Amino acid sequence: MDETVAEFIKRTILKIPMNELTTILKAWDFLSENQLQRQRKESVVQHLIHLCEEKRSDAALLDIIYMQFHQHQKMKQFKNSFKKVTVSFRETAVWIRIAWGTKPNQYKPTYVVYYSQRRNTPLLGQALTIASKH
Amino acid sequence: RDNIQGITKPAIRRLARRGGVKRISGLIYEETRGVLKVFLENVIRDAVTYTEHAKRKTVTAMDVVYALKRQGRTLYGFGG
Amino acid sequence: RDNIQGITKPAIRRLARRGGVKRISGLIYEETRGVLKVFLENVIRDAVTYTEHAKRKTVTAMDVVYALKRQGRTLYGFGG
Amino acid sequence: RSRKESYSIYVYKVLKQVHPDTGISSKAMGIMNSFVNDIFERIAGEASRLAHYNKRSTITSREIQTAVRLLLPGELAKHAVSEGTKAVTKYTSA
Amino acid sequence: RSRKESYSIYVYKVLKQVHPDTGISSKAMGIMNSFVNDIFERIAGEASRLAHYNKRSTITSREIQTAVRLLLPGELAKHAVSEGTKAVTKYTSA
Amino acid sequence: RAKAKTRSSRAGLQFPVGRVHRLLRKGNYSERVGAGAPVYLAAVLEYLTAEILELAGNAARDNKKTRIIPRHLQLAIRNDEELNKLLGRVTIAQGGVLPNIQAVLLP
Amino acid sequence: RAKAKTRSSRAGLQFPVGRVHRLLRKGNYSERVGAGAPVYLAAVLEYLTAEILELAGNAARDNKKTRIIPRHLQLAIRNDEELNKLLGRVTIAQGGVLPNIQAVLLP
Amino acid sequence: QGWLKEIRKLQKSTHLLIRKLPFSRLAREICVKFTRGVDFNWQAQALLALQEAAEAFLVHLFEDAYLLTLHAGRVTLFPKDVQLARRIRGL
Amino acid sequence: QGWLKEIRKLQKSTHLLIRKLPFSRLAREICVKFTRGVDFNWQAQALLALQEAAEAFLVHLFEDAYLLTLHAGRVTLFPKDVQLARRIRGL
DNA sequence: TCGGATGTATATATCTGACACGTGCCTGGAGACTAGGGAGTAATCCCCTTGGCGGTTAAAACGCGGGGGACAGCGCGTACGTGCGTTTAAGCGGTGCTAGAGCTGTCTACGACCAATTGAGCGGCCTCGGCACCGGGATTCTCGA
DNA sequence: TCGAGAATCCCGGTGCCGAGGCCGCTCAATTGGTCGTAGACAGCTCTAGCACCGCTTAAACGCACGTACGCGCTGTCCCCCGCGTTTTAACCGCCAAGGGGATTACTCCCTAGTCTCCAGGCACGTGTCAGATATATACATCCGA
Repeated sequence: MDETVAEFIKRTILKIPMNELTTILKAWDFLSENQLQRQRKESVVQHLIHLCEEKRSDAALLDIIYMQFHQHQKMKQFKNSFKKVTVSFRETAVWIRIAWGTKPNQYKPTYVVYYSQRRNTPLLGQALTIASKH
Repeated sequence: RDNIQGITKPAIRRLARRGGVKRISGLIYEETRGVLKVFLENVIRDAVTYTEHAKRKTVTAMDVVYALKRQGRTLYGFGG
Repeated sequence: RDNIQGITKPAIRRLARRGGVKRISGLIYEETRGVLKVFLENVIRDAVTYTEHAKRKTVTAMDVVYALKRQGRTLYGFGG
Repeated sequence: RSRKESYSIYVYKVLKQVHPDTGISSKAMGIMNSFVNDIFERIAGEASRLAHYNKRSTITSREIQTAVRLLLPGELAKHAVSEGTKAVTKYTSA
Repeated sequence: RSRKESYSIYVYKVLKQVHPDTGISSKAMGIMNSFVNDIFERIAGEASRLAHYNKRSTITSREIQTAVRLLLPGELAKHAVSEGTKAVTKYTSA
Repeated sequence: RAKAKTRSSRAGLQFPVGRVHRLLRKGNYSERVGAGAPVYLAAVLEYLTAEILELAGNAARDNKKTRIIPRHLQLAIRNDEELNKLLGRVTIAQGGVLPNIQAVLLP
Repeated sequence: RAKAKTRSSRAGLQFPVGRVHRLLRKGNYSERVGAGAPVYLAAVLEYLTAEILELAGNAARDNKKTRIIPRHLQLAIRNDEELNKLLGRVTIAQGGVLPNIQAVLLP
Repeated sequence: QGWLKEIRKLQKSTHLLIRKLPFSRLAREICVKFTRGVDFNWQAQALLALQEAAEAFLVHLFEDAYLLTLHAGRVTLFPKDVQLARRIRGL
Repeated sequence: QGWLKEIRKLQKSTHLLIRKLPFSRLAREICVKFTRGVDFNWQAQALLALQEAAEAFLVHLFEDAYLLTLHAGRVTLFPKDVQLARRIRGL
């Protein structure tokens, strides 16, 4: 589980480019600020994952920022009600991301649909367009 | 609704008829699923290690043969 | 006056008592000499090949271990 | 652009040479491709050790002649020990 | 004169370190001498293949890790990789 | 400035010398490779392939087929004794087994 | 012009780095040998020897002896499960066997 | 009666016996319990490698086991006949 | 009566059982039937390698064989128990 | 226990999907030569195997007589194979999609090589002492009632 | 059960030889410095693989089945075990001789290495036919009736 949390964490850090590794990893604040204490990309994940033992659904929110720095590969209780990962919102430019759709499978491609105003595709459109009063 | 129960009773019997087995007791269907499950866990463990060494997310046929190579059961017919 | 009859009946029994064998039939003493004679012919054949490769006339301990290495029964304790 | 290779032509040449009108399936080439590589690996792998065992650094004809002397059951080996010896003298002629 | 090497002085340190009082016979060092070579054979002999398998011609620390992952059974391997990973970090510490 | 004469042709064999001689260096078996080695080796490889196909064709011939199926290899190896002593560890995909009814199951 | 500091000492290990690094080139395993390889390898070798001697001493301790005989190695490996899965093919000279009376031979 | 026909029929042919789609769901589920469970794609050629190697293991296993049935004066096979044959093989 | 004493005595110790001088005459005679029969010298350390490897093979052989004796409802071992155990091992 | 129905078999038919064979090409084997280093050959030093006796002493062969096992045979009782009507999920195609496999192209960190430069490590050398073995001897032992 | 029963194990002997430790020493390990290059790394891209749904139909599930089949059964009895005594040879030491394993200095021939041509192989391409499954008409074998 925490292994499977680390496996989503290890693959996410490896997927980002090292020309912008320190930029987007600082935007997640998954670790703390000054704790980033540069040489080898494969070795940097080997220390940061052991550095992820401090702060320990806990780490997928960094990937929703990773879709902002890579956007070419594709109340607000109107999504968490569909609990039959889960939804992982993030504030924004007045909208949010989802990174939601999964049994538990959060390392597969979850859907991404903002709102600026597989088989799960058949019902994820139903819970959205809830048409509340906002 | 279990995958290990996806190995039916006649399919197990189909294996033993090829092995020259006349008559099979009823407790075999639990043991044979147990033997098969261990035999895959000594291969899929080894096959995924090659799959994660060359940094990929897909097992190849050469990955299985390499796992069966060190296992000591060489399988021809696929090769490089 | 035969060397294969240099393996006495109690000496064969001494092996089987170490193997946890209670009671031994009488026809074993012919079979065990047969099994032992084949097991040496799959080793002394291989051990003398190393002995004749490095052009010598004397088998060493490393010659036997190399023969047992490819045979698939590694024997420690002697080494290099 | 994916310029790979195998022993596909050479098996078919040997099969045609000793059998006039006998064909082979493409699945059975995958046998013979996997067959000859496993024999090649076990022979060269074993004869690699005899150089290291006897401290020399040079795989020559003599190691293979004692590698095939070991890797086969002996009756099949009696022709194989003489087949290459028939051939290796022929190469040094021309 | 000749000169022959072993691992015996290094092992006698280890035995003294895990037990400050336990001694060992002469024959059991020959057990351990043949033991550690055979482990050194099968690890490097496997790790040489992965360089051949994935076409890079440089055995690094990573290829030893996956070979130890293959050779040792699943429970004993988990410590030795951690004992391995602890070693290289202290090596890169200075 | 002569014509390129193949060492395999000069050996009078069928298996490629020059491919084996390239593979035997790059397979990292030793440091130095003798000239007489990968010309002695190809004949050993040629004698084995000529052995098992000669049994494979007879499996094809007796089963009324001019095309060798992979099962005919399996029937060739297990019917031989000495090749079975070579290949008893190795299995064959799409091979099947011998038609082996065990003895005392009969009226 | 500094003092010769041992890489094994710099690793804080016990098994010799410099001997392994010499053997791993001359054993003809690959062409290029990484620096981090024979410092990762010696710790793996150190963890195994520290494993089996720690069982060997307990065989020595229980049999009232401060000197490890080779039989104590044999009793250590076969009483372990996982080492027996490693060394089940390998025998031991002057080892003997387990004290294994099979079950139903008793009054 | 028929079973002897069944033995000679299956020892005649060489096609696979375990059906592929349940066998595929089994192997993918075992792969989840390694590599911390992300998933892995499978070449369709590569899943046939297991389904060859699984049946060739088991068919060779029962022939070693069924000898022990006849050695025990029995004809009907038993799980005792299985685990003992696995034990003497040494793996 | 005594045989159970005999088993615990021999499984206690670890010394060799086959006497060396008949075992030496056996191995030298087999070596004559190879290399066209000249002779070969033997290191005295090297003949102990066989006498270890022969007994360790056979003692391991009977433990695999004696399981088949108890599996057959028997206690007394038989040559049928030997050759079958050799057959399932595969060598 | 013959009819006989149930299994066997060339024959044919088409249909097809694999495959044998033509072709362009292009990367790799070959030719020819160069140096230098392995390693073969030759000569030698003593190490260790070989082949003697004596003779000793446990080992082993002979032979029995005991009973414990093997085993043939037979009781029931039971679990599995065969049919068979009833689910059902595998398969196949089939379409839509894409995530990853793999390939190509720069940058550089990282190993190889080389040459000095010590000390850790290897054979002697010796001295202690742990295991080894004898029997007292203090426990802890087995079937006549 | 009882009892004496040898039997079991423990313990305090001499004592040996052998690991444990210390000693000259060398050579291989490490240090210092130089190079290229493998390989790391990021980036396109099109192949292969997952998903899904439909329709399937062959496959499986249950079950009633009787009918074989495990097996405990007891009696029989040939065939190991144990013991005991009388041959037999393995064994230790000892010795003596010596082929034969290791080492050493030797020269050169084989083999890497280079670089410079060319063509045998590879991928790719359509013809077509073995063969396979198709359906028969036809020829033999014994299953319950």
